[PDB]
Amino acid sequence: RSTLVHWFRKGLRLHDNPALSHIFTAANAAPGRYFVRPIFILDPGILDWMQVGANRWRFLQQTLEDLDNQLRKLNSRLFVVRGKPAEVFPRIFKSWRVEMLTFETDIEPYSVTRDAAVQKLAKAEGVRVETHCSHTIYNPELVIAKNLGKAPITYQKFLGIVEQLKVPKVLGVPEKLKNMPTPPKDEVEQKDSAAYDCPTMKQLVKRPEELGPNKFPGGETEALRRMEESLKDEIWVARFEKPNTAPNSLEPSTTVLSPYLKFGCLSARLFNQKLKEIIKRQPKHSQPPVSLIGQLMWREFYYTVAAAEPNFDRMLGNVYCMQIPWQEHPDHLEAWTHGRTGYPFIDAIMRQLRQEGWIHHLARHAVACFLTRGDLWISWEEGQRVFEQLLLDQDWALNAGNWMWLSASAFFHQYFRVYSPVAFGKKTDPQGHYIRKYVPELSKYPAGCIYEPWKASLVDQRAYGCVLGTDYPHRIVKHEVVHKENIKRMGAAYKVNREV
Ligand SMILES: Cc1cc2nc3c(=O)[nH]c(=O)nc-3n(C[C@H](O)[C@H](O)[C@H](O)COP(=O)(O)OP(=O)(O)OC[C@H]3O[C@@H](n4cnc5c(N)ncnc54)[C@H](O)[C@@H]3O)c2cc1C
Repeated sequence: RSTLVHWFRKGLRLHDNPALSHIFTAANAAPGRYFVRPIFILDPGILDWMQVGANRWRFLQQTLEDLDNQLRKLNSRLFVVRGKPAEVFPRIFKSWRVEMLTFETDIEPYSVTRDAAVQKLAKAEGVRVETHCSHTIYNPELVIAKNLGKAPITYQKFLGIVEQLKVPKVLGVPEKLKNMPTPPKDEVEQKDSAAYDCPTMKQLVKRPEELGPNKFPGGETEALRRMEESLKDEIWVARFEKPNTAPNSLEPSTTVLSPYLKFGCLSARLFNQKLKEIIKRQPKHSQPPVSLIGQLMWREFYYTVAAAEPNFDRMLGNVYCMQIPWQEHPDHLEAWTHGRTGYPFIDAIMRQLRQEGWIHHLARHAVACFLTRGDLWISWEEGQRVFEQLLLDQDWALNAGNWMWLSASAFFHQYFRVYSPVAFGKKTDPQGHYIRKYVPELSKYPAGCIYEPWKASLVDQRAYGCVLGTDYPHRIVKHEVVHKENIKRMGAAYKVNREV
Protein backbone atom coordinates (compact mmCIF):
# COMPACT_ATOMS: atom_id res chain seq x y z
CA ARG A 1 0.00 0.00 0.00
CA SER A 2 1.39 3.42 -1.05
CA THR A 3 0.52 6.92 0.18
CA LEU A 4 -0.80 10.02 -1.56
CA VAL A 5 0.61 13.23 -0.07
CA HIS A 6 -0.76 16.72 -0.24
CA TRP A 7 1.70 19.33 0.99
CA PHE A 8 0.19 22.51 2.47
CA ARG A 9 2.37 25.61 2.44
CA LYS A 10 -0.01 28.33 1.42
CA GLY A 11 -3.41 27.01 0.30
CA LEU A 12 -4.29 26.36 3.97
CA ARG A 13 -7.87 25.41 3.14
CA LEU A 14 -10.09 22.50 2.06
CA HIS A 15 -12.26 24.57 -0.32
CA ASP A 16 -11.15 25.38 -3.88
CA ASN A 17 -8.00 23.33 -3.52
CA PRO A 18 -7.47 21.29 -6.71
CA ALA A 19 -4.19 19.87 -5.47
CA LEU A 20 -5.83 18.53 -2.33
CA SER A 21 -9.05 17.58 -4.15
CA HIS A 22 -7.16 15.41 -6.64
CA ILE A 23 -5.47 13.42 -3.85
CA PHE A 24 -8.83 12.77 -2.19
CA THR A 25 -10.71 11.68 -5.31
CA ALA A 26 -7.83 9.34 -6.22
CA ALA A 27 -7.99 7.60 -2.83
CA ASN A 28 -11.77 7.26 -3.11
CA ALA A 29 -11.74 6.10 -6.75
CA ALA A 30 -9.31 3.31 -5.78
CA PRO A 31 -10.15 2.26 -2.20
CA GLY A 32 -7.76 0.03 -0.32
CA ARG A 33 -4.70 0.93 -2.40
CA TYR A 34 -3.81 4.31 -0.92
CA PHE A 35 -2.97 6.00 2.34
CA VAL A 36 -3.45 9.78 2.48
CA ARG A 37 -1.01 12.07 4.32
CA PRO A 38 -1.88 15.79 4.12
CA ILE A 39 1.20 17.43 5.60
CA PHE A 40 2.49 20.82 6.59
CA ILE A 41 6.23 21.11 7.14
CA LEU A 42 7.46 23.35 9.96
CA ASP A 43 10.51 24.39 7.98
CA PRO A 44 13.26 25.97 10.12
CA GLY A 45 14.81 27.36 6.93
CA ILE A 46 12.11 30.00 6.39
CA LEU A 47 13.29 31.82 9.53
CA ASP A 48 16.66 32.63 7.91
CA TRP A 49 14.66 34.24 5.10
CA MET A 50 11.83 36.15 6.81
CA GLN A 51 10.85 37.63 10.17
CA VAL A 52 7.69 36.38 11.93
CA GLY A 53 6.17 38.28 14.86
CA ALA A 54 4.18 36.79 17.72
CA ASN A 55 0.77 37.72 16.32
CA ARG A 56 1.41 36.02 12.99
CA TRP A 57 2.70 32.90 14.75
CA ARG A 58 -0.59 32.77 16.62
CA PHE A 59 -2.51 33.19 13.39
CA LEU A 60 -0.62 30.28 11.90
CA GLN A 61 -1.14 28.16 14.99
CA GLN A 62 -4.88 28.85 14.82
CA THR A 63 -4.87 28.11 11.11
CA LEU A 64 -3.18 24.73 11.44
CA GLU A 65 -5.54 23.72 14.26
CA ASP A 66 -8.53 24.68 12.12
CA LEU A 67 -7.13 22.78 9.12
CA ASP A 68 -6.54 19.68 11.24
CA ASN A 69 -10.08 19.98 12.59
CA GLN A 70 -11.48 20.32 9.06
CA LEU A 71 -9.52 17.34 7.73
CA ARG A 72 -10.79 15.14 10.56
CA LYS A 73 -14.31 15.85 9.30
CA LEU A 74 -13.19 14.10 6.08
CA ASN A 75 -11.75 11.08 7.98
CA SER A 76 -8.25 12.44 7.54
CA ARG A 77 -6.00 14.70 9.59
CA LEU A 78 -3.19 17.19 9.33
CA PHE A 79 0.31 15.79 9.85
CA VAL A 80 2.71 18.56 10.83
CA VAL A 81 6.24 17.40 10.06
CA ARG A 82 9.07 19.27 11.78
CA GLY A 83 12.25 19.61 9.74
CA LYS A 84 13.71 20.95 6.50
CA PRO A 85 11.95 19.83 3.30
CA ALA A 86 15.30 18.79 1.79
CA GLU A 87 15.78 16.30 4.66
CA VAL A 88 12.11 15.52 5.27
CA PHE A 89 11.12 14.39 1.80
CA PRO A 90 13.79 11.69 1.12
CA ARG A 91 12.77 10.08 4.42
CA ILE A 92 8.98 10.15 3.97
CA PHE A 93 9.16 9.22 0.27
CA LYS A 94 10.56 5.85 1.46
CA SER A 95 9.01 5.38 4.92
CA TRP A 96 5.59 6.14 3.42
CA ARG A 97 6.02 4.69 -0.09
CA VAL A 98 4.76 7.91 -1.65
CA GLU A 99 3.16 7.51 -5.05
CA MET A 100 1.90 11.06 -5.64
CA LEU A 101 2.74 14.46 -4.18
CA THR A 102 0.60 17.49 -4.94
CA PHE A 103 0.85 21.08 -3.91
CA GLU A 104 -0.22 24.59 -4.84
CA THR A 105 2.46 26.57 -6.64
CA ASP A 106 4.04 29.72 -5.34
CA ILE A 107 6.14 32.42 -6.99
CA GLU A 108 8.29 33.51 -4.05
CA PRO A 109 11.99 32.85 -4.70
CA TYR A 110 12.39 30.69 -1.58
CA SER A 111 9.40 28.62 -2.75
CA VAL A 112 10.66 28.32 -6.34
CA THR A 113 14.05 27.09 -5.15
CA ARG A 114 12.63 24.76 -2.52
CA ASP A 115 10.07 23.37 -4.96
CA ALA A 116 12.60 22.78 -7.77
CA ALA A 117 14.67 20.68 -5.34
CA VAL A 118 11.68 18.68 -4.12
CA GLN A 119 10.80 18.06 -7.77
CA LYS A 120 14.32 16.83 -8.55
CA LEU A 121 14.07 14.45 -5.56
CA ALA A 122 10.56 13.34 -6.51
CA LYS A 123 11.74 12.66 -10.06
CA ALA A 124 14.59 10.47 -8.73
CA GLU A 125 12.39 8.31 -6.44
CA GLY A 126 9.70 7.97 -9.13
CA VAL A 127 7.15 10.08 -7.25
CA ARG A 128 4.53 11.73 -9.44
CA VAL A 129 4.30 15.47 -8.70
CA GLU A 130 1.17 17.43 -9.65
CA THR A 131 1.02 21.18 -8.99
CA HIS A 132 -1.82 23.65 -9.28
CA CYS A 133 -1.88 27.43 -9.52
CA SER A 134 -4.71 28.32 -7.16
CA HIS A 135 -3.21 30.96 -4.84
CA THR A 136 -4.00 33.59 -7.45
CA ILE A 137 -6.93 33.88 -9.83
CA TYR A 138 -4.65 34.16 -12.86
CA ASN A 139 -1.41 32.34 -13.48
CA PRO A 140 1.38 34.98 -13.61
CA GLU A 141 3.25 32.83 -16.11
CA LEU A 142 0.31 33.04 -18.49
CA VAL A 143 -0.14 36.80 -17.97
CA ILE A 144 3.52 37.34 -18.78
CA ALA A 145 3.25 35.09 -21.85
CA LYS A 146 0.17 36.90 -23.13
CA ASN A 147 2.11 40.16 -22.79
CA LEU A 148 5.00 38.76 -24.89
CA GLY A 149 7.40 37.95 -22.08
CA LYS A 150 7.16 40.99 -19.79
CA ALA A 151 4.97 41.62 -16.81
CA PRO A 152 2.63 44.55 -17.47
CA ILE A 153 3.84 47.41 -15.29
CA THR A 154 0.61 49.38 -15.12
CA TYR A 155 -2.63 48.20 -13.55
CA GLN A 156 -4.62 49.22 -16.61
CA LYS A 157 -2.43 47.18 -18.96
CA PHE A 158 -2.64 44.25 -16.59
CA LEU A 159 -6.43 44.42 -16.57
CA GLY A 160 -6.54 44.51 -20.38
CA ILE A 161 -4.48 41.32 -20.45
CA VAL A 162 -6.38 39.34 -17.84
CA GLU A 163 -9.79 40.20 -19.30
CA GLN A 164 -8.87 37.87 -22.20
CA LEU A 165 -7.93 34.95 -19.93
CA LYS A 166 -10.16 32.11 -18.80
CA VAL A 167 -11.34 32.39 -15.21
CA PRO A 168 -10.67 29.06 -13.45
CA LYS A 169 -13.34 26.74 -12.16
CA VAL A 170 -13.80 27.09 -8.40
CA LEU A 171 -13.91 23.77 -6.58
CA GLY A 172 -15.88 22.82 -3.52
CA VAL A 173 -14.60 20.87 -0.57
CA PRO A 174 -13.31 17.31 -1.25
CA GLU A 175 -15.49 14.30 -0.57
CA LYS A 176 -14.91 12.44 2.70
CA LEU A 177 -12.44 9.56 2.54
CA LYS A 178 -14.32 6.28 2.04
CA ASN A 179 -13.13 3.41 4.27
CA MET A 180 -9.59 4.66 4.89
CA PRO A 181 -7.48 3.34 7.77
CA THR A 182 -5.20 5.61 9.75
CA PRO A 183 -1.79 5.17 8.09
CA PRO A 184 0.68 2.93 9.94
CA LYS A 185 3.02 4.76 12.28
CA ASP A 186 6.46 5.36 10.79
CA GLU A 187 9.93 5.56 12.35
CA VAL A 188 9.14 8.93 13.91
CA GLU A 189 5.55 8.27 14.92
CA GLN A 190 6.49 5.12 16.83
CA LYS A 191 8.99 6.91 19.13
CA ASP A 192 6.40 9.69 19.72
CA SER A 193 2.70 9.34 19.03
CA ALA A 194 2.40 13.16 18.82
CA ALA A 195 5.43 13.91 16.61
CA TYR A 196 3.02 15.10 13.85
CA ASP A 197 0.33 16.80 15.92
CA CYS A 198 -0.52 20.49 15.43
CA PRO A 199 1.83 22.77 17.34
CA THR A 200 0.42 24.35 20.47
CA MET A 201 0.54 28.07 21.14
CA LYS A 202 3.51 27.41 23.46
CA GLN A 203 5.55 25.65 20.78
CA LEU A 204 5.10 28.34 18.10
CA VAL A 205 4.90 31.62 20.07
CA LYS A 206 8.22 32.05 21.90
CA ARG A 207 7.55 35.72 22.84
CA PRO A 208 3.97 35.58 24.20
CA GLU A 209 4.27 38.96 25.86
CA GLU A 210 4.21 40.36 22.31
CA LEU A 211 0.74 38.93 21.54
CA GLY A 212 -1.92 41.58 21.13
CA PRO A 213 -5.69 41.33 21.14
CA ASN A 214 -7.02 38.19 19.49
CA LYS A 215 -9.30 39.84 16.88
CA PHE A 216 -8.78 37.99 13.57
CA PRO A 217 -8.52 34.30 14.38
CA GLY A 218 -6.75 32.13 11.88
CA GLY A 219 -8.12 29.40 9.71
CA GLU A 220 -10.42 28.65 6.77
CA THR A 221 -13.53 28.43 9.02
CA GLU A 222 -13.00 31.96 10.22
CA ALA A 223 -12.07 33.17 6.72
CA LEU A 224 -15.29 31.91 5.24
CA ARG A 225 -17.30 33.38 8.09
CA ARG A 226 -15.63 36.75 7.67
CA MET A 227 -16.14 36.65 3.92
CA GLU A 228 -19.83 35.87 4.37
CA GLU A 229 -20.21 38.67 6.92
CA SER A 230 -18.48 41.15 4.59
CA LEU A 231 -20.77 40.14 1.72
CA LYS A 232 -24.02 40.58 3.68
CA ASP A 233 -24.30 44.27 2.83
CA GLU A 234 -24.50 43.93 -0.95
CA ILE A 235 -24.74 47.69 -1.41
CA TRP A 236 -21.56 48.29 0.58
CA VAL A 237 -19.88 45.60 -1.52
CA ALA A 238 -21.19 46.78 -4.86
CA ARG A 239 -20.41 50.44 -4.31
CA PHE A 240 -17.11 49.98 -2.44
CA GLU A 241 -14.47 52.58 -3.37
CA LYS A 242 -11.15 51.85 -1.70
CA PRO A 243 -9.88 55.47 -1.66
CA ASN A 244 -12.99 56.51 0.26
CA THR A 245 -12.55 54.08 3.13
CA ALA A 246 -11.15 55.52 6.33
CA PRO A 247 -7.70 54.53 7.62
CA ASN A 248 -8.49 55.57 11.18
CA SER A 249 -12.01 54.42 11.86
CA LEU A 250 -11.98 52.44 15.08
CA GLU A 251 -13.54 49.47 13.28
CA PRO A 252 -11.86 48.42 10.05
CA SER A 253 -13.36 50.10 7.05
CA THR A 254 -12.37 47.32 4.64
CA THR A 255 -12.80 43.55 4.78
CA VAL A 256 -9.68 42.43 6.74
CA LEU A 257 -9.65 39.34 4.57
CA SER A 258 -5.99 40.00 3.77
CA PRO A 259 -4.52 37.61 6.40
CA TYR A 260 -6.81 34.85 5.17
CA LEU A 261 -5.93 35.46 1.52
CA LYS A 262 -2.24 35.56 2.41
CA PHE A 263 -2.27 32.10 3.96
CA GLY A 264 -4.86 30.83 1.45
CA CYS A 265 -7.38 30.20 4.23
CA LEU A 266 -9.68 31.98 1.77
CA SER A 267 -9.50 31.14 -1.93
CA ALA A 268 -9.14 34.36 -3.90
CA ARG A 269 -10.90 32.58 -6.75
CA LEU A 270 -13.91 31.89 -4.50
CA PHE A 271 -13.93 35.47 -3.24
CA ASN A 272 -13.76 36.80 -6.80
CA GLN A 273 -16.65 34.56 -7.81
CA LYS A 274 -18.82 35.67 -4.86
CA LEU A 275 -18.05 39.30 -5.69
CA LYS A 276 -19.03 38.80 -9.32
CA GLU A 277 -22.39 37.36 -8.24
CA ILE A 278 -23.15 40.46 -6.20
CA ILE A 279 -22.01 42.82 -8.98
CA LYS A 280 -24.31 40.99 -11.42
CA ARG A 281 -27.20 41.63 -8.97
CA GLN A 282 -26.37 45.28 -8.24
CA PRO A 283 -26.40 47.31 -11.46
CA LYS A 284 -25.04 50.45 -9.79
CA HIS A 285 -21.57 49.34 -8.74
CA SER A 286 -17.99 50.54 -8.74
CA GLN A 287 -15.28 49.42 -11.17
CA PRO A 288 -11.52 48.72 -10.89
CA PRO A 289 -9.35 50.01 -9.59
CA VAL A 290 -11.38 51.24 -6.63
CA SER A 291 -13.93 48.42 -6.44
CA LEU A 292 -13.51 45.32 -4.30
CA ILE A 293 -12.83 43.18 -7.35
CA GLY A 294 -10.34 45.92 -8.19
CA GLN A 295 -8.63 45.17 -4.88
CA LEU A 296 -8.24 41.48 -5.74
CA MET A 297 -6.79 42.59 -9.05
CA TRP A 298 -4.18 44.68 -7.27
CA ARG A 299 -3.11 41.49 -5.56
CA GLU A 300 -2.96 39.76 -8.95
CA PHE A 301 -1.03 42.66 -10.45
CA TYR A 302 1.71 42.58 -7.83
CA TYR A 303 1.95 38.79 -7.93
CA THR A 304 2.55 39.07 -11.68
CA VAL A 305 5.27 41.72 -11.58
CA ALA A 306 6.88 39.92 -8.64
CA ALA A 307 6.91 36.58 -10.44
CA ALA A 308 9.25 38.05 -13.04
CA GLU A 309 11.79 39.49 -10.55
CA PRO A 310 13.51 37.34 -7.88
CA ASN A 311 14.99 40.52 -6.38
CA PHE A 312 11.57 42.11 -6.06
CA ASP A 313 12.04 42.74 -2.30
CA ARG A 314 15.21 44.78 -2.60
CA MET A 315 16.39 47.91 -4.37
CA LEU A 316 19.61 46.53 -5.82
CA GLY A 317 19.28 44.22 -8.79
CA ASN A 318 15.55 44.87 -9.12
CA VAL A 319 14.60 45.67 -12.70
CA TYR A 320 11.61 47.76 -11.62
CA CYS A 321 13.18 49.79 -8.85
CA MET A 322 14.58 53.32 -9.01
CA GLN A 323 18.02 53.43 -7.39
CA ILE A 324 17.63 56.01 -4.62
CA PRO A 325 20.41 56.94 -2.15
CA TRP A 326 18.43 56.29 1.00
CA GLN A 327 20.23 57.25 4.19
CA GLU A 328 20.95 55.29 7.33
CA HIS A 329 19.44 56.69 10.49
CA PRO A 330 19.17 54.02 13.20
CA ASP A 331 17.60 56.28 15.81
CA HIS A 332 14.91 57.54 13.45
CA LEU A 333 14.26 54.00 12.21
CA GLU A 334 13.87 52.85 15.80
CA ALA A 335 11.47 55.70 16.61
CA TRP A 336 9.36 54.89 13.58
CA THR A 337 9.47 51.17 14.26
CA HIS A 338 8.15 51.68 17.80
CA GLY A 339 5.69 54.44 17.13
CA ARG A 340 7.74 57.06 18.95
CA THR A 341 8.12 59.61 16.15
CA GLY A 342 6.27 62.36 18.03
CA TYR A 343 3.66 62.65 15.25
CA PRO A 344 0.58 61.22 16.97
CA PHE A 345 -1.14 60.02 13.77
CA ILE A 346 1.98 58.12 12.67
CA ASP A 347 2.57 56.77 16.14
CA ALA A 348 -1.02 55.63 16.49
CA ILE A 349 -0.77 53.64 13.26
CA MET A 350 2.52 52.02 14.20
CA ARG A 351 1.13 51.05 17.61
CA GLN A 352 -2.02 49.56 16.09
CA LEU A 353 0.21 47.61 13.71
CA ARG A 354 2.39 46.24 16.48
CA GLN A 355 -0.52 45.39 18.79
CA GLU A 356 -3.04 44.10 16.28
CA GLY A 357 -1.13 43.07 13.18
CA TRP A 358 -3.44 44.85 10.75
CA ILE A 359 -3.74 48.49 9.69
CA HIS A 360 -5.78 49.97 6.88
CA HIS A 361 -4.29 50.48 3.40
CA LEU A 362 -4.12 54.28 3.73
CA ALA A 363 -2.67 53.98 7.20
CA ARG A 364 0.07 51.90 5.56
CA HIS A 365 0.44 54.74 3.01
CA ALA A 366 0.85 57.33 5.74
CA VAL A 367 3.53 55.49 7.70
CA ALA A 368 5.36 54.27 4.61
CA CYS A 369 5.45 57.73 3.10
CA PHE A 370 6.78 59.11 6.41
CA LEU A 371 9.56 56.53 6.62
CA THR A 372 10.76 56.85 3.04
CA ARG A 373 10.35 59.76 0.61
CA GLY A 374 8.18 61.91 2.86
CA ASP A 375 10.18 62.47 6.01
CA LEU A 376 12.89 60.16 7.24
CA TRP A 377 14.54 59.22 3.92
CA ILE A 378 15.02 55.66 5.13
CA SER A 379 15.01 52.80 2.65
CA TRP A 380 11.66 51.15 1.95
CA GLU A 381 13.50 47.89 2.58
CA GLU A 382 13.64 48.80 6.27
CA GLY A 383 9.92 49.49 6.34
CA GLN A 384 9.26 46.25 4.52
CA ARG A 385 11.17 44.34 7.18
CA VAL A 386 9.18 45.89 10.04
CA PHE A 387 5.92 45.24 8.20
CA GLU A 388 7.08 41.71 7.51
CA GLN A 389 7.48 41.11 11.24
CA LEU A 390 4.27 42.73 12.34
CA LEU A 391 1.59 42.17 9.66
CA LEU A 392 -0.73 39.19 9.85
CA ASP A 393 -1.09 39.58 6.10
CA GLN A 394 2.68 39.76 5.40
CA ASP A 395 3.02 38.85 1.75
CA TRP A 396 6.33 38.89 -0.09
CA ALA A 397 4.97 40.33 -3.35
CA LEU A 398 2.35 42.66 -1.86
CA ASN A 399 4.59 44.17 0.82
CA ALA A 400 7.46 44.79 -1.60
CA GLY A 401 5.24 46.04 -4.41
CA ASN A 402 3.36 48.54 -2.28
CA TRP A 403 6.54 49.74 -0.57
CA MET A 404 8.04 50.49 -3.98
CA TRP A 405 4.83 52.33 -4.89
CA LEU A 406 4.75 54.37 -1.67
CA SER A 407 8.42 55.33 -1.89
CA ALA A 408 8.04 56.36 -5.57
CA SER A 409 10.63 53.73 -6.46
CA ALA A 410 8.36 51.96 -8.97
CA PHE A 411 4.83 52.05 -10.43
CA PHE A 412 4.15 55.45 -8.91
CA HIS A 413 6.20 58.51 -9.82
CA GLN A 414 4.34 61.62 -8.56
CA TYR A 415 6.65 62.08 -5.63
CA PHE A 416 5.70 65.76 -5.28
CA ARG A 417 2.47 64.57 -3.61
CA VAL A 418 3.41 63.95 0.04
CA TYR A 419 1.05 62.94 2.84
CA SER A 420 1.03 65.24 5.75
CA PRO A 421 1.40 63.43 9.10
CA VAL A 422 -0.65 66.17 10.67
CA ALA A 423 -3.40 66.79 8.13
CA PHE A 424 -4.01 63.43 6.52
CA GLY A 425 -5.83 61.74 9.43
CA LYS A 426 -7.99 64.79 10.17
CA LYS A 427 -10.22 64.34 7.10
CA THR A 428 -11.73 61.12 8.45
CA ASP A 429 -11.07 61.47 12.20
CA PRO A 430 -11.29 65.18 13.09
CA GLN A 431 -11.76 64.36 16.80
CA GLY A 432 -8.72 62.07 16.93
CA HIS A 433 -10.61 59.12 18.39
CA TYR A 434 -8.07 56.81 16.72
CA ILE A 435 -5.14 58.64 18.30
CA ARG A 436 -6.82 58.66 21.69
CA LYS A 437 -7.15 54.87 21.46
CA TYR A 438 -3.64 53.97 20.33
CA VAL A 439 -1.70 56.87 21.88
CA PRO A 440 -3.68 57.03 25.15
CA GLU A 441 -1.19 59.34 26.82
CA LEU A 442 -2.60 62.08 24.56
CA SER A 443 -6.19 61.21 25.43
CA LYS A 444 -6.87 64.50 27.22
CA TYR A 445 -5.69 66.75 24.38
CA PRO A 446 -8.61 68.51 22.65
CA ALA A 447 -9.22 67.87 18.97
CA GLY A 448 -7.65 71.21 18.11
CA CYS A 449 -4.15 70.04 18.90
CA ILE A 450 -4.27 66.25 19.38
CA TYR A 451 -2.65 65.85 15.93
CA GLU A 452 -0.09 68.56 16.80
CA PRO A 453 0.42 68.43 20.59
CA TRP A 454 3.44 70.76 20.30
CA LYS A 455 0.94 73.55 19.63
CA ALA A 456 -0.25 73.31 23.27
CA SER A 457 1.46 75.52 25.82
CA LEU A 458 3.49 73.82 28.54
CA VAL A 459 0.82 74.77 31.07
CA ASP A 460 -1.81 72.98 28.99
CA GLN A 461 0.45 69.97 28.43
CA ARG A 462 0.83 69.64 32.21
CA ALA A 463 -2.94 70.02 32.57
CA TYR A 464 -3.55 67.26 30.03
CA GLY A 465 -1.10 65.12 31.96
CA CYS A 466 1.21 64.60 28.97
CA VAL A 467 4.31 66.74 28.75
CA LEU A 468 6.12 66.46 25.40
CA GLY A 469 9.62 65.10 25.90
CA THR A 470 8.60 63.26 29.09
CA ASP A 471 5.32 61.40 28.53
CA TYR A 472 5.21 61.57 24.74
CA PRO A 473 8.20 62.30 22.50
CA HIS A 474 9.11 65.46 20.67
CA ARG A 475 8.87 65.27 16.89
CA ILE A 476 11.95 63.52 15.57
CA VAL A 477 11.91 65.71 12.41
CA LYS A 478 9.95 68.77 11.34
CA HIS A 479 7.75 67.65 8.44
CA GLU A 480 7.52 71.12 6.88
CA VAL A 481 11.31 71.22 6.54
CA VAL A 482 12.34 67.67 5.65
CA HIS A 483 9.64 66.85 3.15
CA LYS A 484 10.65 69.83 1.02
CA GLU A 485 14.27 68.69 1.17
CA ASN A 486 13.28 65.13 0.27
CA ILE A 487 11.37 66.26 -2.81
CA LYS A 488 14.62 67.78 -4.07
CA ARG A 489 16.52 64.61 -3.17
CA MET A 490 13.97 62.56 -5.11
CA GLY A 491 14.21 64.78 -8.15
CA ALA A 492 17.99 64.39 -8.11
CA ALA A 493 17.58 60.63 -7.87
CA TYR A 494 15.11 60.58 -10.77
CA LYS A 495 17.53 62.60 -12.89
CA VAL A 496 20.41 60.20 -12.19
CA ASN A 497 18.25 57.16 -12.97
CA ARG A 498 17.00 58.77 -16.19
CA GLU A 499 20.59 59.37 -17.41
CA VAL A 500 21.52 55.71 -16.90
C1 LIG B 1 3.38 49.78 2.42
C2 LIG B 1 2.32 48.73 2.14
C3 LIG B 1 2.53 47.42 2.46
C4 LIG B 1 1.54 46.44 2.20
N1 LIG B 1 1.82 45.15 2.50
C5 LIG B 1 0.89 44.26 2.32
C6 LIG B 1 1.15 42.91 2.71
O1 LIG B 1 2.23 42.53 3.19
N2 LIG B 1 0.13 42.01 2.52
C7 LIG B 1 -1.09 42.40 2.00
O2 LIG B 1 -1.95 41.54 1.91
N3 LIG B 1 -1.32 43.64 1.53
C8 LIG B 1 -0.38 44.54 1.71
N4 LIG B 1 -0.62 45.84 1.34
C9 LIG B 1 -1.83 46.18 0.56
C10 LIG B 1 -3.08 46.60 1.27
O3 LIG B 1 -2.78 47.70 2.10
C11 LIG B 1 -3.67 45.44 2.07
O4 LIG B 1 -3.94 44.36 1.19
C12 LIG B 1 -5.02 45.81 2.65
O5 LIG B 1 -4.86 46.86 3.61
C13 LIG B 1 -5.67 44.59 3.24
O6 LIG B 1 -6.77 45.07 3.99
P1 LIG B 1 -8.22 44.59 3.56
O7 LIG B 1 -8.12 43.16 3.46
O8 LIG B 1 -9.28 45.11 4.44
O9 LIG B 1 -8.35 44.99 2.03
P2 LIG B 1 -9.61 45.20 1.10
O10 LIG B 1 -9.66 46.63 0.67
O11 LIG B 1 -10.84 44.68 1.80
O12 LIG B 1 -9.23 44.33 -0.18
C14 LIG B 1 -9.48 42.91 -0.33
C15 LIG B 1 -8.19 42.23 -0.68
O13 LIG B 1 -7.61 42.79 -1.88
C16 LIG B 1 -6.20 42.74 -1.80
N5 LIG B 1 -5.70 44.10 -1.81
C17 LIG B 1 -6.30 45.22 -1.33
N6 LIG B 1 -5.56 46.30 -1.49
C18 LIG B 1 -4.41 45.86 -2.11
C19 LIG B 1 -3.24 46.51 -2.56
N7 LIG B 1 -3.03 47.81 -2.47
N8 LIG B 1 -2.29 45.73 -3.12
C20 LIG B 1 -2.48 44.41 -3.22
N9 LIG B 1 -3.54 43.69 -2.84
C21 LIG B 1 -4.48 44.49 -2.30
C22 LIG B 1 -5.84 42.00 -0.50
O14 LIG B 1 -5.74 40.62 -0.77
C23 LIG B 1 -7.08 42.30 0.35
O15 LIG B 1 -7.30 41.32 1.36
C24 LIG B 1 0.33 46.82 1.59
C25 LIG B 1 0.13 48.17 1.26
C26 LIG B 1 1.08 49.12 1.57
C27 LIG B 1 0.81 50.56 1.24
